[PDB]
Amino acid sequence: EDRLKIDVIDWLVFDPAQRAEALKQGNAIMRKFLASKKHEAAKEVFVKIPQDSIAEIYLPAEDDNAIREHLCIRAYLEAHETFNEWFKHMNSVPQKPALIPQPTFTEKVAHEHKEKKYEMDFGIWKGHLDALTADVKEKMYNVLLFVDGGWMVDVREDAKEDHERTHQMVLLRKLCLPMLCFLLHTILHSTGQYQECLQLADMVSSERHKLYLVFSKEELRKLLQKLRESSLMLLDQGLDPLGYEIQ
Amino acid sequence: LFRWYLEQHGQLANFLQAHEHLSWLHEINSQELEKAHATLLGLANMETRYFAKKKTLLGLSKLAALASDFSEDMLQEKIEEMAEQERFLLHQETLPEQLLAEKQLNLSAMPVLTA
Repeated sequence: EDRLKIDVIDWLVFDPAQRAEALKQGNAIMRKFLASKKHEAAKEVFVKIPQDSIAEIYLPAEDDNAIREHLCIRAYLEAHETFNEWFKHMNSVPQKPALIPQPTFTEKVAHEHKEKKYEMDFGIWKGHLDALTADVKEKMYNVLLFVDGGWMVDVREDAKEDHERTHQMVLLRKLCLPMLCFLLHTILHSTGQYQECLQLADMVSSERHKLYLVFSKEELRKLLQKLRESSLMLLDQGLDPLGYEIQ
Repeated sequence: LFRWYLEQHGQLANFLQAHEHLSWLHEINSQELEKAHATLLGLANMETRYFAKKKTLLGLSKLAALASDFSEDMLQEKIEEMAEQERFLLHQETLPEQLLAEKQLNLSAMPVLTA
């Protein structure tokens, strides 16, 4: 039935006079797929939506929200497109030169070089990494700290009742905000940014976002056993739990 | 213990050495959340040297308490007495970005200022 739904979009996109209904329905369809984490499904739909839809449509409470929801959804997708690239890279680290104990004088020199070339690649694989870390992070904070009212949260409050959508928007927050936090923690930990890891407890507990309400009690503790792990590595470095110099 | 701090199974001796301010750590580990909340708030209060750190500790304390098993009544007290702390802090927090480059102040590496 996947196709039935992703195909009803091209029918609504064809007629430009129904772009407001095409987007709204595109949202709904992408709300079902997100709850299943079908990101190639959600995105295959996301491209069918002409890149210039938003511009033309220009506002009923149903169109202000669907424009916001669409960008929220793009903010979410882009937060998985850049992580899978980053993650793919983290798993392609240059491998150490192989050792040939009891080497011939030939094998000694081939190895002096293979050992010197590797000490060039590992520097760039931290180079490319840093730039894929700086980018995946930004996206994770665009979703977690979504501007003007939080992620998947309507700004317009005068639409007509849509319990399906509304409760789909509360759910999407409880499936994906705990899951984006845990990823960002995994990104920060993987790159050794431990001080910042611990600063996820400010972001989450914050009264500005009230992200902690989107967490189950279990997920919290789990995030608290994740942070205590970053803390350790900060002690091993000689700093206090939170990364500040011990005077 | 004072000869371990000055300097695996070293984390079992870390489990015992985490007795004192490192408390909250072995408290999250022991699943003693309520306890972790009390000391996390206590370390937040004495905190005067670093603002960014006084802010982090409360956030942790709060996430500890929320994740713990207080009755909805007690919880409502911890988060209200807390809401106060966050209320004072928010003040130093919203300090304009014009005078903080004027006064040549460190962004985070500054102290817990008083009223």
